[PDB]
Amino acid sequence: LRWQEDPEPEDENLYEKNPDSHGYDKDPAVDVWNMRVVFFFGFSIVLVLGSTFVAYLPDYRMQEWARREAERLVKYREAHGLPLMESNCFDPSKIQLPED
Amino acid sequence: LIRWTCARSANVYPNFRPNTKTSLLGALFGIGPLIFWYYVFKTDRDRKEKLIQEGKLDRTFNISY
Amino acid sequence: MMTGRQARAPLQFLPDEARSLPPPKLTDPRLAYIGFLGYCSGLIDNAIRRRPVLSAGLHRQFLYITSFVFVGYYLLKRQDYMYAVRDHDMFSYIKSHPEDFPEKDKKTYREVFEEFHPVR
Amino acid sequence: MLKYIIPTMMLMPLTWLSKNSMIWINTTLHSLLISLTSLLLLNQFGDNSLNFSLTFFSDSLSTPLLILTMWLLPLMLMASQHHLSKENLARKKLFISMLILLQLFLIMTFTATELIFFYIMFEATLVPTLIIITRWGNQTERLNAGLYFLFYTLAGSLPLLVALIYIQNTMGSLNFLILQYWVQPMPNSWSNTFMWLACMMAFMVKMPLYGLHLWLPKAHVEAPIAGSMVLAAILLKLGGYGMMRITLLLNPITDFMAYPFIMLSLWGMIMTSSICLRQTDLKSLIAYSSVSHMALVIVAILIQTPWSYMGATALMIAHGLTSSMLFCLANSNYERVHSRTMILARGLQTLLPLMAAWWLLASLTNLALPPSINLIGELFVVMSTFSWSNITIILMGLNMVITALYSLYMLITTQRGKHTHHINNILPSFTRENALMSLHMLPLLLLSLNPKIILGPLY
Amino acid sequence: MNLFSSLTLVTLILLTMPIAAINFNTHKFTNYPLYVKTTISCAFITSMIPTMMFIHTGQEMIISNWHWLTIQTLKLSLSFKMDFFSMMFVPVALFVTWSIMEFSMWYMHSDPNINQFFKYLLLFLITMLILVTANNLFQLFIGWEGVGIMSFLLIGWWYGRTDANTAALQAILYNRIGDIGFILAMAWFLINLNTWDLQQIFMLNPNDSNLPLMGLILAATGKSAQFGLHPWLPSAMEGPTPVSALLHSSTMVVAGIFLLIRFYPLTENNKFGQSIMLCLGAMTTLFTAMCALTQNDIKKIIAFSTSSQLGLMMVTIGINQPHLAFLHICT
Amino acid sequence: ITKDMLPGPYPKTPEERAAAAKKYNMRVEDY
Amino acid sequence: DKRFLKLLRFYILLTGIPVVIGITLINVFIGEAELAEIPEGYVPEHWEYFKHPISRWIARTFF
Amino acid sequence: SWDKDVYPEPPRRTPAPSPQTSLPNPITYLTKAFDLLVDRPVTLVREFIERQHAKNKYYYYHREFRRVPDITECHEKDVLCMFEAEMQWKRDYKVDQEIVNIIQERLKACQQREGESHRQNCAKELQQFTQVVKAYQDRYHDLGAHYSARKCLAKQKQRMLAERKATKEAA
Amino acid sequence: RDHWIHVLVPVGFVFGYYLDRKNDEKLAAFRNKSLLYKRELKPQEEVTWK
Ligand SMILES: CCCCCCCCCCCCCCCCCC(=O)OC[C@H](COP(=O)([O-])OCC(O)COP(=O)([O-])OC[C@@H](COC(=O)CCCCCCCCCCCCCCCCC)OC(=O)CCCCCCCCCCCCCCCCC)OC(=O)CCCCCCCCCCCCCCCCC
Ligand SMILES: CCCCCCCCCCCCCCCCCC(=O)OC[C@H](COP(=O)([O-])OC[C@H](O)COP(=O)([O-])OC[C@H](COC(=O)CCCCCCCCCCCCCCCCC)OC(=O)CCCCCCCCCCCCCCCCC)OC(=O)CCCCCCCCCCCCCCCCC
Ligand SMILES: CCCCCCCCCCCCCCCCCC(=O)OC[C@H](COP(=O)([O-])OCC[N+](C)(C)C)OC(=O)CCCCCCCCCCCCCCCCC
Ligand SMILES: CCCCCCCCCCCCCCCCCC(=O)OC[C@H](COP(=O)([O-])OCC[N+](C)(C)C)OC(=O)CCCCCCCCCCCCCCCCC
Ligand SMILES: CCCCCCCCCCCCCCCCCC(=O)OC[C@H](COP(=O)([O-])OCC[N+](C)(C)C)OC(=O)CCCCCCCCCCCCCCCCC
Repeated sequence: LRWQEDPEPEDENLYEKNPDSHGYDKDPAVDVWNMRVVFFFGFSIVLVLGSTFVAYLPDYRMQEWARREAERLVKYREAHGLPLMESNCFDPSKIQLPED
Repeated sequence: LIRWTCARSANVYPNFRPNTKTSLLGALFGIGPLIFWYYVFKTDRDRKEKLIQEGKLDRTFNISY
Repeated sequence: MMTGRQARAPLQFLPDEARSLPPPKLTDPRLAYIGFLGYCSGLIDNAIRRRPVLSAGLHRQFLYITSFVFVGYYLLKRQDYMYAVRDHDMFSYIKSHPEDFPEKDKKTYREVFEEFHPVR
Repeated sequence: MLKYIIPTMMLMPLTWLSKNSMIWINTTLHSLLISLTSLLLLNQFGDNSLNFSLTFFSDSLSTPLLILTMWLLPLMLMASQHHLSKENLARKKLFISMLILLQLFLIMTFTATELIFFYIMFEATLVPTLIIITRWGNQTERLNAGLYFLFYTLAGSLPLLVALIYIQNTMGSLNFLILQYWVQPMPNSWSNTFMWLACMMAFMVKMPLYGLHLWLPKAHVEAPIAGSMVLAAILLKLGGYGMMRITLLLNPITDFMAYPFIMLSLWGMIMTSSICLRQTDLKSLIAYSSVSHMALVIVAILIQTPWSYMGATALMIAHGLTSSMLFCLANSNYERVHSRTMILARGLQTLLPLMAAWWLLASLTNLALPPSINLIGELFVVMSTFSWSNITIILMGLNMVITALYSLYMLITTQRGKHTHHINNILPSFTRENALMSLHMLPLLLLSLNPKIILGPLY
Repeated sequence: MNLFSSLTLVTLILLTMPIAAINFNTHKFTNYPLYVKTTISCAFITSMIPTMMFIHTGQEMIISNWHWLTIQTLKLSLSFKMDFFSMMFVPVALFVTWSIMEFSMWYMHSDPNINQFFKYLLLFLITMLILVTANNLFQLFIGWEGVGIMSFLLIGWWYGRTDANTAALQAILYNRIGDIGFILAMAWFLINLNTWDLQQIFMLNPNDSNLPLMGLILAATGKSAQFGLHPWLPSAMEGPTPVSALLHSSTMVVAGIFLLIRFYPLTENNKFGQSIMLCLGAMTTLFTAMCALTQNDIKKIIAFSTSSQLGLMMVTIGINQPHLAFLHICT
Repeated sequence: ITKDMLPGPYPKTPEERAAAAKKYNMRVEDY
Repeated sequence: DKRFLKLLRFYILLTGIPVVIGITLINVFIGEAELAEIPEGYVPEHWEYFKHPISRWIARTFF
Repeated sequence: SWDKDVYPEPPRRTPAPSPQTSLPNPITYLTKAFDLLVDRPVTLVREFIERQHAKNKYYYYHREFRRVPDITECHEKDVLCMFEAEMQWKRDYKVDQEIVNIIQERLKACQQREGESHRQNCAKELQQFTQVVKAYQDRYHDLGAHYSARKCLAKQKQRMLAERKATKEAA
Repeated sequence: RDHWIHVLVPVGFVFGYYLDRKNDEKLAAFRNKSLLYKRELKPQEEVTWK
């Protein structure tokens, strides 16, 4: 024969001793307070107020500013006859070149 | 069913023997496509870079990449 | 490396010029970490003798914390002293050998030419 | 970042001093409070990163990874409290302490300003993960799987240690903020070739690269549910985060060193997806799908265009949520039938209709249904690889067929057809399980409304 | 202006309101199918006003109302194109869907999941009007994949049947093979034109439009079940008769034809694309009508009928008559 | 489930072939 | 399943309805700001560069 | 509203309704019903809310970044100055991106508004679009995901060397 | 306190937040000294940021 071993325990059903079990614990008061903690601090706090926070971020990575600033610059240079964007990012007067 | 899944997963390597057929099939289906797609994509990108640095490829409105 | 510096006054843990250095504060985070190591030593000492881990031997846990803070304060003084000696010898050697440490001309990027490598 | 490090450390006395019926509820509550506080990282700027100190900083790459990391701990606590209900109390507290310690290593992995502190936290993440797999895994093979997970990572990463200390000696620093401004072009040589390999292969193992992926369908299968969630949702993304930090230093040599690995990924995402067509183990099917999705992130980092980095960080966040939800669904069946065989329990929509709706939504986000951020990352990587080479769309599009085919076959085998007659322990879905599914899926669908926070440093 | 765009968006939001009603339920509904049928009747009546004032003046517009996502130079906005194609196809689809759902209130009367059936059928209608009112390729891809997934869920309605799951996965397979070409088209237009919007695609008007039009033809071959990607539309008769009647006769299956009709400024200048469309449509309308001659399942015969008529639609696109093709859709 | 009901190596001796056929619940003539 | 969906909708609406009512009260009674030119010599605070009141509250309070 | 010169609109010319038939169009009846039942109550609610806005009026500002020295006049490996130059360059890159977005909005609005004669009537918008895309492509294309002011300066110097060699070999 | 354990994580937040603010005063080398943001001090003000 083989050694001294406990037999395989059965898988428990949380609905037999507690038909209103939420799956958290076998103590029903602990189970229901675990449910309320998960649903309040997960859905009522992080999801709702978190989506409110993400929805009202103060110009996340300043895109809106960059629209409005662009709305300045075009409006500055539609008038003065300047081209809307130079192809050179830096002034060629302040660039030394390697001669040849 | 347990025997089927243990054959399909766990018994594969302990009953593997490297020989002629397994080496030719593992090098044919293992690195053959790697060599193939390497030379296809390298040829396409060398052709593309050679067109771009000569001013031949129409990259006019291409400012997203 | 610095074996000749601490050889004219041998076996001094803290020399006299270490007193010219500011000592570590008693609220040093390194010293508080060593106190935490003492507290963990007290907890392991209660655990290996099967005492109640947080409750038993508060005099013993407090002597663990006290001994690690006490030893670690001097260890931090010696650490700060040796890095101070390191920088002092570095700077005196740089000052004493200007032929080896030239002041390099910092060129601006309008003159500096770098090869561009396009990602495409 | 010390406003996130100290609450994560205070979760240790919070979990060791709680009452025996209270150690799940308190940790879940306060980890949700830490995850609520994690949104203060969203103070990101168009020009500068959010640079807290000499040690810690956060740009828009690390910020979604940090919010996902701090969000995954309550979900791991919810997932792992049923199957550890019969556990000893001290071992249960040690399990929770390993998850807390892993989160503590992860949040200062992603915020390490200096790259050797990144390496130390990046390799400190092995020890809680290894202990969790080899201690609370279910089957025999967890010891072997822990060995594979350990010794692929360390064999890839101990060259990375030498490489980072070499950059430390050459440049004088491993500050990422300094190395943004002192980076030198890395010329073509054999020295720089093995420099590139030593910088990249540790993260290739972490992604995983195809061919190096053999640790993953063991380590993600032989683990408990919290281990699979943190492995497939966060720990595969350390590789992508590390590549996006380290390819700054590897130019212009990457522009031809990437060519084999791109092939290994572009063919790899064809193979591993195809492997998901013929897997019997559902957890292994989710594992090979993880390899298939992370191959796109490897390609997008190695082609190093802006659209590719945006799609790669979107696809990493989206795959984190999706694959974590899929592992939780596979556990929701495995807690009932006690076998990971996918053909065993069929027709489960006849018995669990709301859970079948969760399976449906997870499989639709798995197959990159628009406008989910799964599809946003998928589509942007496809755009950037089309700009890389116009032929790759074939290998993309064929993948986008097979990605559909295993995502619905998994839905058809598990949930559809006639149910298995001899299985009669299929309980109704507990409120904990559907709570876990909703906390996976509702953030994933809300991020479709505002995807710009998960698009990375160059939105 | 203020009437046109208002009732335009009121049609779509009115369709989305019973989805909120079925998702916010606690009770057993007092005839939710009657509620959805009344909703679609009213949506048809609402959509007839912008149709009448398009018959009056020819009033087209664009509602780019919600800025969604700017990828550095690609501004994806929630953009709705009210032109001739939307103004005619939206009331026809609403009228047909209203008839299909009053049919479904009888044909599916014994079904205990009838509210799920009307939920899925309304979600199909919402995604199809997302498809046909779209102004950029991303939102059109949303409607495209949406009608593909609602096709999956409505073919595999009796999910215990193996053949329904098999035909649904078949339909998804052929549609994703078409989606390869659709994403090829989106990729070409983004890389070469920096846009997914239809207006910039039509204004730049490229002459090297071989590859994107081949991608769009592959997308239409997937979606409209042309030759090579045809058999899923006869296989799709496994779903209920309102599924085979709304989705697989009139509304979803014309989306590939509608996609090629939508890009008529590009097909009118590509004779090679017109030749490929003409040959593929003639091949499809021959082959499916020939297969229809000997079938005995009546839904298979009518499915080969509608695939033959889709092939005829592809023919009349291929002879540079896109408006006759769209008239044949609405007919 | 136990080890000698799991799949094993390739059978060569006829008693090993018969033990395999008994393991997979089929005849030796059909194995 | 019905108990879960009732609890899900309840714990969403529990803070969702007061936040929607509060956002309505802010948009009606507090109100969206108006774009002005910077005066001469005046240094605006960093939260005075944002338009919505909740965004100004976030930029003043936390960021 | 917005600035009517950066987003220009041509003058609307609608024809006077000249009905030839004897049947009444339903569109005028529906226009009056929309004016009564919809436009007036929406107008009243908006006037109520706007009075509530005017009861407490406060202002937000456009942030003005003064120009700092760019990457050319920063010394090599001098992080305190080249950091400021890099932040300046990144803000300019984001703003140039939105300039391209403005010109794309102009082109698409012109195409829809002109309708069928869009190919003739939108030549100026097409020309401005081609110029601004050529400028953006010369300035920022092919830099990579690890772009910087140094990358853009190196691309500009390579382009200027190519232009100088092409000029000199043509003389 | 009957619920002393429910302040271990929030106080550990605030203290941590406190230390973050305390670190900012050690990184105040270039306060009102950068070329972008340097300006004259307004009256009743001693530092630009804290
Ligand atoms: C009601 C219950 C609703 C549900 C509650 C529970 C919801 C669940 C929990 C949610 C928890 C929070 C989650 C985070 C949300 C945070 C808020 C947020 O993100 O807001 C964003 C966004 C911006 O809000 P904001 O930044 O605060 O305001 C910006 C303004 O510049 C500044 O604001 P303003 O001052 O300019 O705005 C004024 C506005 C105040 O603004 C608000 O209240 C906006 C905040 C509402 C947020 C609601 C979000 C909840 C989700 C809504 C969507 C799902 C609803 C359920 C399903 C519906 C069907 C789909 O004033 C009014 O509301 C009054 C106007 C009333 C008009 C109607 C009646 C007029 C005639 C009356 C005649 C009778 C009386 C005459 C005499 C009167 C004498 C006094 O707000 C919205 O998007 C509001 C929702 C409605 C948008 C338009 C809807 C139509 C769009 C149609 C085309 C597009 C769709 C096409 C689809 C096609 C089919 C496929
Ligand atoms: C900022 C505020 C935002 C407010 C608005 C919310 C925005 C979206 C949030 C998520 C919405 C869906 C949530 C419910 C689904 C999961 C649970 C479920 O299945 O319940 C069934 C259950 C009703 O079924 P039942 O009969 O009781 O039992 C279920 C059956 O046993 C068996 O069930 P079944 O199979 O018969 O029914 C499942 C059916 C199955 O149908 C499908 O699977 C077909 C769906 C795909 C094709 C159609 C959609 C294609 C995309 C177009 C739509 C998006 C763009 C539209 C715009 C125009 C174009 C651009 O799905 C639905 O009925 C759901 C319709 C909506 C699906 C959304 C797309 C999911 C597909 C995968 C991702 C694709 C991209 C997502 C983009 C999201 C953008 C926001 O619904 C509920 O009890 C609802 C519970 C409350 C839900 C709250 C949702 C918001 C939570 C956020 C909280 C924090 C923020 C505060 C806002 C609160 C607002 C109230
Ligand atoms: C982030 C990385 C980690 C990921 C996991 C994180 C988990 C932890 C949770 C953290 C908090 C939550 C994070 C995500 C929040 C995302 C939500 C959010 O902020 O959204 C902002 C977006 C912001 O959009 P916006 O940018 O337009 O907002 C304008 C900006 N303000 C408000 C300042 C003027 O919110 C909305 O869009 C809200 C719009 C109203 C509500 C939605 C209406 C439409 C819903 C569908 C209707 C039906 C249509 C047809 C379909 C029919 C059915 C198929
Ligand atoms: C996942 C498992 C596989 C992991 C693979 C990891 C990467 C593969 C290559 C690793 C090579 C070793 C680390 C290289 C570090 C380079 C740092 C550096 O300064 O390089 C430039 C230096 C150059 O020297 P230098 O820089 O001092 O010289 C001065 C500069 N010049 C050249 C101008 C004079 O490279 C070297 O010194 C040698 C580099 C190659 C080293 C080969 C020995 C290791 C053999 C392969 C080990 C592979 C993994 C082992 C584990 C396998 C599984 C068990
Ligand atoms: C029952 C609830 C309804 C509301 C009841 C209470 C209010 C009563 C009536 C008054 C109306 C509410 C006040 C006015 C509304 C808000 C006005 C406003 O300026 O809002 C700010 C803005 C308007 O857009 P915006 O352009 O000003 O801001 C976008 C933000 N930036 C610029 C930073 C990008 O947001 C909204 O209005 C959000 C509404 C969204 C509605 C549609 C959602 C579709 C969801 C699909 C998601 C995925 C799409 C992917 C594809 C996109 C296309 C490619």
